Amino acid sequence: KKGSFVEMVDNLRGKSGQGYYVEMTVGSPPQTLNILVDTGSSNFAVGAAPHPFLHRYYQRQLSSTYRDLRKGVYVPYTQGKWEGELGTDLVSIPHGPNVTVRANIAAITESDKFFINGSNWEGILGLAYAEIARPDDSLEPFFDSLVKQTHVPNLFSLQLCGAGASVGGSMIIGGIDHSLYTGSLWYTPIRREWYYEVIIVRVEINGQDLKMDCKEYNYDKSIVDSGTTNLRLPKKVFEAAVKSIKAASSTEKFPDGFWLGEQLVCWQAGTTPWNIFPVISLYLMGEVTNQSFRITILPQQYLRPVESQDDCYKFAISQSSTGTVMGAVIMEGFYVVFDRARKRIGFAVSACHVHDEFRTAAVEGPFVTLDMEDCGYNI
Ligand SMILES: COc1cccc(CN2C[C@@H](C(=O)N[C@@H](Cc3ccccc3)[C@H](O)CNCc3cccc(N(C)C)c3)NC2=O)c1
Ligand SMILES: [Cl-]
Ligand SMILES: [Cl-]
Ligand SMILES: [Cl-]
Ligand SMILES: [Cl-]
Ligand SMILES: [Cl-]
Repeated sequence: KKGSFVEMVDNLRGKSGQGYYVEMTVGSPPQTLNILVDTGSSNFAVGAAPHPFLHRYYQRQLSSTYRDLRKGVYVPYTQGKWEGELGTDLVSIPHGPNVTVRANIAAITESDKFFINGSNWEGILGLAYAEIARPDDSLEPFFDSLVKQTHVPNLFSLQLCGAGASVGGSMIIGGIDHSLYTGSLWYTPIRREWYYEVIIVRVEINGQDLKMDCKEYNYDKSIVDSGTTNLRLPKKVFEAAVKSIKAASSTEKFPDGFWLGEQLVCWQAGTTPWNIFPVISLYLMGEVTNQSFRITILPQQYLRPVESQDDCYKFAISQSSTGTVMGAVIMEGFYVVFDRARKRIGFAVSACHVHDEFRTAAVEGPFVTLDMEDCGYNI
């Protein structure tokens, strides 16, 4: 088995807070575009018409292999939205596996709060499941096509590396790079194939249990989404966590506006008091019954740096109304394997994650845990 994907390592770039993107080409001849890797979506969409924030776009009339599906589509995100027309064309991933597949493409022609100013990406690659793709489930997502058409295993892995202003990382398509992690890989089942839904069974702050019905941890749902920057948490859980994180960091008090992400905090260049902030742990349901494992992040993860003579950051743990979102603040600590064939998601300490001399993120297990099925929410 291949354990070294030399060509795919370091194929991701991005700017802090604006997502990670991979270079792709569409059309004949190939048109190069930077695409946002978003495991919280299932639509492959690219800018397909002029827009001030786009350095370049997809020109359908210049592609021989272009085909119009003669159908429209729009997609509402959390705050940004776009509208386009469906079609298909050949697509590639230069620094990915050497193959060219035909996939569905939403040519974006109208958008709002979508493309960012100077983001450097021009499209979005939703890697989730068909179940949530617009217009409806019959529009086969990109990864699904790539799989049926080539001999690439049904699985991709992601190592997102923060920093402390250009992020990086690698998206290994079809396999697992042993160079990207240390220790062992722990798997949590994928509850349902729509978003990448998992189940959190216990939460800890510097070792101290949050002590809540574990149903509150997955209230609505919990998903791994590289398309979200923060560690979004349900209203009730978010409340408990900030109280705890505040008690733990009490050596220094901060304006209520910090804990709300509204305002950032600063410290003399390189004197950030990391040690005063607690570590955060999430126990995920493991594969064997009554077994769970633990993933732990550091302030370096949830205190996202933001562009003086100081190092400033903003709190990256926000409240959410739609369940828990394990955003980049979570992901950046691990090498995350989206083993789709075996309906599970693996976590391992990331070999690039940002940390100081004394602490490191971690993944430990197993922990004898009972009654985990009831940690999941149902309609
Ligand atoms: C990817 O990192 C980022 C890049 C730019 C901006 C941001 C900030 N915001 C955007 C925001 C947000 O809208 N995130 C979605 C991806 C995205 C990024 C930037 C612009 C537009 C869309 C992500 O897919 C959300 N997943 C849950 C979700 C919500 C609503 C609808 C769906 N569907 C239809 C399946 C799915 N998440 C953020 O954290 C993050
Ligand atoms: Cl090897
Ligand atoms: Cl390779
Ligand atoms: Cl269609
Ligand atoms: Cl729009
Ligand atoms: Cl420190």
